Amino acid sequence: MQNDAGEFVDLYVPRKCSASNRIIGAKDHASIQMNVAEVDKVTGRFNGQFKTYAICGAIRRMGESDDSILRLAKADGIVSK
Amino acid sequence: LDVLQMKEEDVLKFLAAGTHLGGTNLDFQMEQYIYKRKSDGIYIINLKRTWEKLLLAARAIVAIENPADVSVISSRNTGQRAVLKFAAATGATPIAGRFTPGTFTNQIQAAFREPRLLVVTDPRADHQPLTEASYVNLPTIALCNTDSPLRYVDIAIPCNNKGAHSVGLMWWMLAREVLRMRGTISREHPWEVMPDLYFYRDPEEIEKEEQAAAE
Amino acid sequence: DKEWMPVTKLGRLVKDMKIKSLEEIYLFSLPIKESEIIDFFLGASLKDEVLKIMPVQKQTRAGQRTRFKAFVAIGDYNGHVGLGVKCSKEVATAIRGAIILAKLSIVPVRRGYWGNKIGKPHTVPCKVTGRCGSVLVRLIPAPRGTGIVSAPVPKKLLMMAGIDDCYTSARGCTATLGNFAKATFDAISKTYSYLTPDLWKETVFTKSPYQEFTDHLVKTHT
Amino acid sequence: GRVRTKTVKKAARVIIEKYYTRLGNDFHTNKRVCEEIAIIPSKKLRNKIAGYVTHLMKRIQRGPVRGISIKLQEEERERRDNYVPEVSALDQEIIEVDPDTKEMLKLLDFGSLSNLQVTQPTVGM
Amino acid sequence: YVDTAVRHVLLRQGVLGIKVKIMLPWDPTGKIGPKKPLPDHVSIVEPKDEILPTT
Amino acid sequence: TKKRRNNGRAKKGRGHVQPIRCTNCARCVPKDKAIKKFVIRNIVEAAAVRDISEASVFDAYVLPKLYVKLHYCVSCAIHSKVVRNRSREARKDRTPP
Amino acid sequence: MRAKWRKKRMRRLKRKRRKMRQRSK
Amino acid sequence: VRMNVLADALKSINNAEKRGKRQVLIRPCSKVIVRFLTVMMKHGYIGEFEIIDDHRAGKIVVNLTGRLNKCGVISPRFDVQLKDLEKWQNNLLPSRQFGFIVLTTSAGIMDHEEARRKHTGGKILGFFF
RNA sequence: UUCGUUAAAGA
RNA sequence: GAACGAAAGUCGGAGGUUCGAAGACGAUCAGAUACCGUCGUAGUUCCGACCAUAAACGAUGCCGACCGGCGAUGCGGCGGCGUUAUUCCCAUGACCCGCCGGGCAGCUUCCGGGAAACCAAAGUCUUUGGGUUCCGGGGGGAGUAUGGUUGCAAAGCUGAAAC
Ligand SMILES: [Mg+2]
Ligand SMILES: [Mg+2]
Ligand SMILES: [Mg+2]
Ligand SMILES: [Mg+2]
Ligand SMILES: [Mg+2]
Ligand SMILES: [Mg+2]
Ligand SMILES: [Mg+2]
Ligand SMILES: [Mg+2]
Ligand SMILES: [Mg+2]
Ligand SMILES: [Mg+2]
Ligand SMILES: [Mg+2]
Ligand SMILES: [Mg+2]
Ligand SMILES: [Mg+2]
Ligand SMILES: [Zn+2]
Repeated sequence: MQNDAGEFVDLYVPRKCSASNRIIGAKDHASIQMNVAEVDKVTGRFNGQFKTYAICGAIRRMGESDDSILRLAKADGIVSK
Repeated sequence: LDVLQMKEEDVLKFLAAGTHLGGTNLDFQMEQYIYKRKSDGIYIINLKRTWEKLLLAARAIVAIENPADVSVISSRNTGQRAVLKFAAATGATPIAGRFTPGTFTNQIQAAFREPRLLVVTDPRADHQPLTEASYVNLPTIALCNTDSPLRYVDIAIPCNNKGAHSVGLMWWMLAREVLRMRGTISREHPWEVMPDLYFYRDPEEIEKEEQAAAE
Repeated sequence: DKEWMPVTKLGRLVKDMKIKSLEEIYLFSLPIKESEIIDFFLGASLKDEVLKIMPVQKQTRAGQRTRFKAFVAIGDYNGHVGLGVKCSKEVATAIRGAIILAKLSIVPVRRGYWGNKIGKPHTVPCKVTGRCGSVLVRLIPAPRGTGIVSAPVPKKLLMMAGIDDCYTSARGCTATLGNFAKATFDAISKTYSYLTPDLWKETVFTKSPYQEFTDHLVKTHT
Repeated sequence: GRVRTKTVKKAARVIIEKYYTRLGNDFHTNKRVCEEIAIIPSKKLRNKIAGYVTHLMKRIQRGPVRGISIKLQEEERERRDNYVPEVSALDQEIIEVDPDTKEMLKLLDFGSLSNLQVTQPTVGM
Repeated sequence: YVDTAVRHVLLRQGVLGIKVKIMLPWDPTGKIGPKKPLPDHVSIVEPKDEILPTT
Repeated sequence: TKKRRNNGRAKKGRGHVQPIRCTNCARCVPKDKAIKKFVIRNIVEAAAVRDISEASVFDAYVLPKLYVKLHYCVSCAIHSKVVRNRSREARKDRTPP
Repeated sequence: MRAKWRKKRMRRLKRKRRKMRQRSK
Repeated sequence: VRMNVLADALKSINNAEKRGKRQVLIRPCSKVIVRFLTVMMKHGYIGEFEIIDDHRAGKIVVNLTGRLNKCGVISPRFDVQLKDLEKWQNNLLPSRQFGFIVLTTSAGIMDHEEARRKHTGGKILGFFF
């Protein structure tokens, strides 16, 4: 949140979900920050570089997370062709 | 990619354990994992989309920093044998038997952990860690079947968790890929022991019978 | 002057001085368990008030058995308030239990403007609602210097929340404080849960404190 | 009559958990062993604890106990774990299951070594 | 085990009966507590056996 | 409030069910509501089967039966030890073994 | 007293008052 | 039977937003609906949308964002004069800075922000935020 | 198989 | 405004087995005229006319759209070198698997509602508006009196006020 002076007045910018683009609440204890790391070339070396997939509570309870992780990583190109 | 592809030894071990066959009932989120129905009720799960979820489960487990932050839970005896030899081998903390519900919730009990990742065997037999995930904020990897619910589940690996050989093959090959990602075993190196430890052992009737037949 | 008795790993990060602010905990929505954590992060959050201590009964063969149900609303005036409900057979025991449960149930309060972006936010960002029982509480943004036109209990709760100007609309049994104060609590808790039009872009996705200071947690656990 | 208190059974389980090799199958010896290794003032409580200790000894001599296991039974379970033969890890290289997985091996590129031709009716369930 | 005192307090409303009972801790060596252990409490020892079997 | 979803009987599509008389109290109850069981009794008590088999003309060439549509109501069946009361979680059950 | 028999006795009282009106119009 | 097809579309939009889906199937088509979704596109609450041109009546599929809170149709389409929009501002929009109301101006389907610059006013289709 | 009724408050 | 409208009841014609309002007795109780037993009138039966009420219940208005799943069932339609039925390839029959449409329904669920019971509707409701009809304004008085209207009658519709 900005004013006319242009200052950052907001306390914290919460996690927007990667499934349904919904704001994860501060008391939403059913949320998760999935973490999947990158894989190197033919030699197959582990990297410290990783990508974070925020999945919120109602998606996790309805079960849309299982389809959502694969349909999000398919746009990345890391799960399949 | 190009090294994470399945090979002939891998598909020979999958068809030997018989993980291509599943249950008879369907689920509304297993349609993308099933391939085609078959007569006599038993349905067919494809192998490539199982290998990809095994790969993502291995990526999730190797993405941890403290190996004590990964808990492995199974309540049925077809998985309790595999958990103790799985998690004590490479990178996790095992617990089996009775779950003692309320384990990850209250802090008056000395049996309290803060896992940053969870791998369970059967969701229907392990509904209680799925319930307690909502207070600890942990991900969940589950060896699911064609008739298992997918509440509080992040990675679902479609399989048959009834037969012990498929369960032991999946724990074996999951630890195999975890160790090849961590760097203990190279890619052009087979595993040193045959996984029956991970599968099952029938107790002392036919075990001592086979021992007396071998001696 | 007592030892914190290291447990639960979040306060162990706090005593290892790895989480600089409670805003960093509310970014990731980690479950707070002990009440010493926000006492360590906030020293001026001791401003509280007991709202109503009412007796409840349990009919037994020997007679009616009483126990007192205490309500305590806590909060610093910067926008971090909480509510606590505790029933116990002793007065001061129920009061201390409600204080500790309010320290547990503290939430952040989002503050917005009436429509002119000068500075020092004084109101809720939009018209939000809260429901507990049949009690529908609607919080509506107000102009600058308007005040809190409400019942005295959520007036004190919003005065602790820092919402200096607000309009309220209550439907239902407003007479029951155990539902009306919790409906006001839900209404001020949904302020961050509302999808607001200054959060368009994808967030930074900063690292977890567990990932950032795993090795300190390893050397303090083993 | 032997519907013993939880503290009595808990003390006897602590005895049989800590010290097993000092105990035998005789009551008059096991009572003196338990009073050498523990402190019980009441002689009736001595007899009660020692009787349940002899009962646990007669249970362990027959089979395992779900409540507690000794280090020797733990080593026997570890032996039954790591006793690893090589008989049924991988079978012979003749495996036939399904025409559906035959079509899987035809479409998705793999070996498809053995023959696959079986016909089944629709009498499932 | 339980020191029990029953005393009176004379106030303007009348008399007030106070009953204070305190259970004593078990101290075998010293005059702080009694020397008799509790009949419900069973005392055990630490494990003793160690290394060096045959050869 | 409503104690059950079925409201006692099984009338859901139709609007009227012809009543059938009870056995003990002889009260007209609709047949989707009355306790309608099918008792299958041997006509001979099991200790007299041996007596009639020893005193029979044929060498065990007849075995008669008795099939009766027993038709109680819910007012008399609870008194007559059939449809005893259960729990709220126990009202969602099926036929007993 | 049941509402059924209360309504029936008020109905009988209505019939009695109607016969009273017909007797003395 | 079949009337207020813009409300018939926005009920499906609302239930798909509350469920958390990706795209909606909408069986009617109106120029009202196309210009309404065009205003929503121009504000950026929804995304790209494709209209299967059936010979009888097409089908609109809208790629959602996960962004909408509430969208609906005021039923009788009230005739709103200027210096009376502030009642609907205080009644419908959750704040002063947020949300918009689709006015049916004489020069076309316009917006709450566009109407005070065009100086036309008119009827109201609905609101969205 | 038959077996009716016990005012008003006052915790 | 109009057509049907259970049972009971009313007016004619026919008959009358069982049950049976009222009624007469026999019992138990302090007392029964009641629950129990015996007999039995109107009725319960059919064809003509009237009455229009019920816990007439899904205690839940009608039409349209959306929003999870599972296994079955009733009726059509479609697909499946499967099995069993005539004489035989050619058509219908019975069983097994799946889909479609509307129908009575069942189980789980944090989809959401509601005070809860509970509900795939009682959801899409303070983030309040798809179209439309009838009804509630604390409880009694009271669905009562007086009006009006329909009916052979019992009665039905509309319907207060004082307190
Ligand atoms: Mg009140
Ligand atoms: Mg009742
Ligand atoms: Mg009916
Ligand atoms: Mg009397
Ligand atoms: Mg009739
Ligand atoms: Mg006649
Ligand atoms: Mg009689
Ligand atoms: Mg008779
Ligand atoms: Mg008569
Ligand atoms: Mg009526
Ligand atoms: Mg109607
Ligand atoms: Mg059919
Ligand atoms: Mg045909
Ligand atoms: Zn009966």
